[PDB]
Amino acid sequence: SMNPPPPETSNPNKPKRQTNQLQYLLRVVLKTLWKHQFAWPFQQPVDAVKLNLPDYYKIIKTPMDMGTIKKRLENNYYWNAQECIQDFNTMFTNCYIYNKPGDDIVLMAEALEKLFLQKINELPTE
Ligand SMILES: Cc1[nH]c(-c2csc(N=C(N)N)n2)c2c1C(=O)CC(C)(C)C2
Repeated sequence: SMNPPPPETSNPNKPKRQTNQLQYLLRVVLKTLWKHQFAWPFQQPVDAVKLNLPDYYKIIKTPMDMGTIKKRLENNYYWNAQECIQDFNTMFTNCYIYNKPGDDIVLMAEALEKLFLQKINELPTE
């Protein structure tokens, strides 16, 4: 089996910005989720080879993970906060699509998503 190329974290002809909201997404949102006890399945792209999940990238066609998000934020890849919020939501949705209610990985995603929502609720005005 083979893994796909990971999502890009740099693209020189994509216009970039730093906004106060994107700074909050790195310094508050990403940092809070990244340090959580349940972060570790989400800190890098799913390695379908090592996990023996040959169907993962047959089912998940828009993969996303916090390692990618972290690099995108550190590289100022985004134009706006909504792009980054969408990446987080894609990561969570992929987990719920591939897995089953009650699976450990789903409980982990749910805990991280609760914290994500608590922090996003306090996103500063631009
Ligand atoms: C988002 C995600 N991550 C991992 C995983 C397993 S082992 C490991 N190791 C790291 N160092 N991240 N990550 C998985 C997953 C799934 O949705 C499906 C699954 C639970 C079968 C396996």
